[PDB]
Amino acid sequence: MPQLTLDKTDIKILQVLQENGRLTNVELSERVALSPSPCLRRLKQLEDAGIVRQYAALLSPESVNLGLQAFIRVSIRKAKDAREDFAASVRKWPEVLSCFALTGETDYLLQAFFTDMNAFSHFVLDTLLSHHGVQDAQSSFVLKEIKHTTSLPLNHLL
Amino acid sequence: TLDKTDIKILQVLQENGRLTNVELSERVALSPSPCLRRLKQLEDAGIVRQYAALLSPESVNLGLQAFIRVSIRKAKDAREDFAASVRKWPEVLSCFALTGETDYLLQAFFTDMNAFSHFVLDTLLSHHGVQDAQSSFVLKEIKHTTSLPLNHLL
Amino acid sequence: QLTLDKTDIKILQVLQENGRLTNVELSERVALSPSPCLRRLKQLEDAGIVRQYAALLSPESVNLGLQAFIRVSIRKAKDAREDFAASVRKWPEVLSCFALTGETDYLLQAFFTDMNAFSHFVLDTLLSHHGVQDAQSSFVLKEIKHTTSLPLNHLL
Amino acid sequence: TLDKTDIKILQVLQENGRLTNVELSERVALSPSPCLRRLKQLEDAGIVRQYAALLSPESVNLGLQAFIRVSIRKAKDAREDFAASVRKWPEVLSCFALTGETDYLLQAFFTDMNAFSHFVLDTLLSHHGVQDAQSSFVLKEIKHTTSLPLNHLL
Amino acid sequence: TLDKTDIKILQVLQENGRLTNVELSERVALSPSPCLRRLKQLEDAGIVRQYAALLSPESVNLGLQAFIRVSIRKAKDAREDFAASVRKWPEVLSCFALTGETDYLLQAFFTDMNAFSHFVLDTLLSHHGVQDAQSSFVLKEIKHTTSLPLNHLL
Amino acid sequence: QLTLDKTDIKILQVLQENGRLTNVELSERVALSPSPCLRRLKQLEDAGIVRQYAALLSPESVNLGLQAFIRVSIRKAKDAREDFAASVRKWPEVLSCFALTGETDYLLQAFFTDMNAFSHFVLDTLLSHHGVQDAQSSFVLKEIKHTTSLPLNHLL
Amino acid sequence: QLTLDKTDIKILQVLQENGRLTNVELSERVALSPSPCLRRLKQLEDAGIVRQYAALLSPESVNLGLQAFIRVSIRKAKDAREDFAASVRKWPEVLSCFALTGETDYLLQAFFTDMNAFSHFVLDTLLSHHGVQDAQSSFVLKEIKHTTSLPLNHLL
Amino acid sequence: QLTLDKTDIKILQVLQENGRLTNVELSERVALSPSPCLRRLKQLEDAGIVRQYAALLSPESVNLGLQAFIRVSIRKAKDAREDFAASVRKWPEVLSCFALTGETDYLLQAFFTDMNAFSHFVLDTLLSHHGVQDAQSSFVLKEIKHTTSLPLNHLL
Ligand code: MET
Ligand code: MET
Ligand code: MET
Ligand code: MET
Ligand code: MET
Ligand code: MET
Ligand code: MET
Ligand code: MET
Ligand SMILES: [Ca+2]
Ligand SMILES: [Ca+2]
Ligand SMILES: [Ca+2]
Ligand SMILES: [Ca+2]
Ligand SMILES: [Ca+2]
Ligand SMILES: [Ca+2]
Ligand SMILES: [Ca+2]
Ligand SMILES: [Ca+2]
Ligand SMILES: [Ca+2]
Repeated sequence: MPQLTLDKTDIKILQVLQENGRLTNVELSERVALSPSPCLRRLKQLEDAGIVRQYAALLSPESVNLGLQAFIRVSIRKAKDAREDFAASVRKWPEVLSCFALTGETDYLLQAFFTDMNAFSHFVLDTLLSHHGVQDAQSSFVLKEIKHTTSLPLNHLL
Repeated sequence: TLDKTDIKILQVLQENGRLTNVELSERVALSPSPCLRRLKQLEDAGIVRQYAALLSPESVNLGLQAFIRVSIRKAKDAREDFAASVRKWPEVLSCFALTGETDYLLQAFFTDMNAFSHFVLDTLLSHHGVQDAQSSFVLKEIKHTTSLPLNHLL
Repeated sequence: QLTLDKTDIKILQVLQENGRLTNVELSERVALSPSPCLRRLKQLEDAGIVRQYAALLSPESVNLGLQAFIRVSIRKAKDAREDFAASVRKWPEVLSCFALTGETDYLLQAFFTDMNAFSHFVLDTLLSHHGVQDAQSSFVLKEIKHTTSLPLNHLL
Repeated sequence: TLDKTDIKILQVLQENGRLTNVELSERVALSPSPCLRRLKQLEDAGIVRQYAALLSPESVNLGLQAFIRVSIRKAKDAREDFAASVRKWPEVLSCFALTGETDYLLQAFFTDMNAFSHFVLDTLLSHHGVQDAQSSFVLKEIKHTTSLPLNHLL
Repeated sequence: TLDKTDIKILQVLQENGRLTNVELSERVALSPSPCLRRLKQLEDAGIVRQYAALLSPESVNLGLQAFIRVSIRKAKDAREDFAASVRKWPEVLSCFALTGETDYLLQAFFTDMNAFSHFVLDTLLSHHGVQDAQSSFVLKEIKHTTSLPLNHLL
Repeated sequence: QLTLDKTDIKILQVLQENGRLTNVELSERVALSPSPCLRRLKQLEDAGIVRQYAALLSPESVNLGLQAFIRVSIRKAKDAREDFAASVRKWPEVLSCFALTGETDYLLQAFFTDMNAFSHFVLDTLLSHHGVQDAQSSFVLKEIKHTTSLPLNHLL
Repeated sequence: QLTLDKTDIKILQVLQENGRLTNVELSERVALSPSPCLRRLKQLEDAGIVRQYAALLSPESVNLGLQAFIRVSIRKAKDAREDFAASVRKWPEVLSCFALTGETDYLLQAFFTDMNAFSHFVLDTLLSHHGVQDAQSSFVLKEIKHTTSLPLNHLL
Repeated sequence: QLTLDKTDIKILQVLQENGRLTNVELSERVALSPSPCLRRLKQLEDAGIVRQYAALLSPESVNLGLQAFIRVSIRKAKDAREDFAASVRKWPEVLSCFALTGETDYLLQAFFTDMNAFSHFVLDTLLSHHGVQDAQSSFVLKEIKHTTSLPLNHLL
């Protein structure tokens, strides 16, 4: 468990790395009041313990022409492995960044990104709705990004 | 504008953000000094907005990830207040104004359904701007990446 | 059907709340002697009025923290209805099951330890059952009220 | 912390709640005295909330089991007044604050539809904090038990 | 031909279907002789489709009056089979094809909720054509009349 | 709250279908003695069973081509419910009004000449009424069945 | 009123597809001399059948590449209906607008450059209008068919 | 591809409202000599900018007094989409059809003379089509606004 593996300073480590993910061990060492050796040791425990799963470069969709962030609610037909064949193909679609099996009226909620609405129609008509397992889709689109952080809260571990 | 090599840099760094300039230069088929100019251009051009360490919710005890469908009152100071308030809720990671049935969509994280209940009943719904909420929960993470698609730039 | 009296109702009304009372105690509550009281309580059991006595447990005390109310709708065949009802009775994590009016056709009441527990039940058991066409599940955030006790003032 | 015979006792009593100590002990591979202690602890520990006689709705003329979905208007203490009122309504057996479209969900019992109409129109819908109500009725009780699952502790 | 007096007739008979031609001829200001010519021509032109005795549903023990919204499976004949089956169900008084979410709306009467369940569960839902159903019940008759409006004809 | 003789039901069954029948013609459709057939109505109508005898007309024949079913929800202000009731009673075009269970609070069954007639009613009368929060109107495309006759075999 | 024959419906039908045709051409297609064709056409305008001659453009060709249908709900004020009507009429991007039956009270058809533009309109114009309670917007993914042409063969 | 200028748009804006103008009448309005203006317009037609000149009619003048906005759901079988598309294109009472985002997959604009006409269509042609799973129809009570004119100022 994290209270019997992650002490106060490790939590600050993940807090800083979550936000400035490309620091060097020494930059981080300066950031958490620690000698470069044990700091490195700690950041290695966390990476091997599964806590830090990935370091990534986050981009601006608008800058790379992606104007239309769509949240699509999908329902899967009662077929053999409709679930798994949908799941298999959703991982192959680069435009679809995330997919989740949700509670409620919808079975699946997908988070996608596209350039313009024409782009989106060809994907919805020719890929999503054309897929044997996909029974019905409902697409909504983002009008304003009020908030967007990859950072999880860690004060519950304290 | 940016060329096929600038698109290879971004594709690569989206997956391994911490990747070294030697390694990066190698995969993008460029020398160390010149390719490190592109990456600095790109960072200085805003294309790359942040470098982040992505964590595993299970590992840090956030075993409950929710999507909450919220709607604000027909008010002037309801819009900004809810926004200003969601920005200060660390449990709440993203928030969006959607088209369609619901006006706002929140994506947040919790430990247990108990943690959630206190948040929804004592923070969210008691916010003067919030008119109604409707929260669903993630049963199975089929796919989740922070990597944007870049083939359209080719 | 058994013809009930004022004392007969008081007995039920006592038993529903404290169902482990000794007959000596139940007799003194409802203002009766053991012998008569015992014959009543037995007549009330005989009649089918009392269907069972039950020890009621605290869900959180036994690690079930997540209480799901699940709206199910079953496939349209002259078999899915009985198969689903048959399976529902074999599922111990589901306590109640009701065929309802309105949008949802079936309503289930189920208890689980965590949300991950639910995910296995819904994905691997409920929604893979040939009869189940769709599910919509909610969760209890706060128990405002929960009694097992039926009202009996309409009999007086 | 509950062992194998602590759990089985709970299993036995959840079904046959009025057993003698002697016939309870016979059903758990335990002698009277030990079994009486293991039960005492379970009660003092909060595990056994109460012992209740379960009756038949049909038996006592209650032929209409309604599951009602009500929402509450946004006003100071509307939820507390609803809660406190629903606790003094004997026809209402249980009431839960829920995730999803509905704010609340009651399970009520009535002699017939006329009885229901009077409750809904002149007590539920007339309470100040009650904004809306959607009632549905049970057509067939496929399963009903009070007995919680306990095989997760084994 | 539907001049004022022909409407004064229709209006009166809708309310008092049983009225004597003497009394009818009096309320519409006509000698009996032509009042009986006019009415017969209304009876034989189709206008008056039926004279009917309207009964109190509670009086004959049918307390439960339902409104069911039914959708037929989209195949061949199903539409006709559900139609013809609905015509042989005496508890179903009216059945309309409506616009909107639901495809058919049924008005039906029952003795009690138990009588309703048998019907929904063993007839309505078990009919090969019926895809699904959604039943709502009448808590109070605010108004009910068989009299059409006819002012527009004036 | 009772049950009547086998042919006493027929009296109601016959009258519901042919309501302006002569007691002579009635006594011939129920196998009842001539004048004692008038005696039996003298017990039914003279009780509460028969509420009214009415002339049922053809909507199309009197120009009423459009029959709407309107789902109306009511504002929760002080006695807004009786206000609505008080007004639906006065609107001739609205034939029947019921307080339903489910999503919508009230259901109205109305008749109109054409859609323009419905617009004026909906905009200028229904939705402009102080108690009416929302309305949701659906129209009939085809009358599969319509009888004013109740089932009476539950009484045998 | 006018009495339209097969020649006159042919006039309107040709004009509906080809609005700009020369009077000589029009008369050639519709089997009439220029002299009366001209009269008959002007009779259809003066009558009110021809309400407007218009050139219809391709949205994409004018960068308006985002067509939205918007379902709007007016709050219950007294003037809310007319205020919204008035403001709707001044909004050029909103081309048509309808009081519909059903769940939605108003249906709008609008054209925008792209979602950014759409966001500005909903957040800063539509939802900030005092009489507007709610907005549920959808977009066109594929234009299967779109004509201004009405069917007129029911008049024959 | 052609670039549009301040004058070019005026030609667009004027034509959109007054479609049947003569070339002389258009020239003396956009600040262009008759000869240039002639060509420029033909290049806009040829460029796809102006897609069709139409005479627009009054529904109520030609007895089409029921405007239905229909929401259809297509059966997701083997290319049922193309079939519905191909037959929607033949149905004259249907002027427009769109693949929408959100609850419904399709949205139709239809025009009828009355409810009888609508019934005949929805029951015996639309819902009897093999690709059509569900249909949900509404009707306009009031046209607040209707223009064919697109906005063009975003090009200035
Ligand atoms: C494959 S995810 C299933 C979700 C489930 N039916 C629910 O909404 O509760
Ligand atoms: C005919 S395409 C239908 C698209 C679907 N309604 C959506 O929301 O994505
Ligand atoms: C907070 S912005 C809400 C937008 C609205 N849901 C729409 O569909 O237009
Ligand atoms: C009375 S608590 C209401 C909870 C809220 N409707 C939700 O979905 O989270
Ligand atoms: C049985 S006719 C069905 C009509 C369809 N529900 C509509 O609204 O258009
Ligand atoms: C399995 S019984 C289903 C009944 C149906 N949902 C109704 O509303 O009447
Ligand atoms: C106008 S009474 C409304 C009753 C409410 N719709 C219910 O379902 O209980
Ligand atoms: C602004 S008119 C609203 C009409 C309403 N939606 C109905 O169905 O009757
Ligand atoms: Ca909404
Ligand atoms: Ca809890
Ligand atoms: Ca999990
Ligand atoms: Ca809600
Ligand atoms: Ca009743
Ligand atoms: Ca409601
Ligand atoms: Ca487009
Ligand atoms: Ca944007
Ligand atoms: Ca009209």
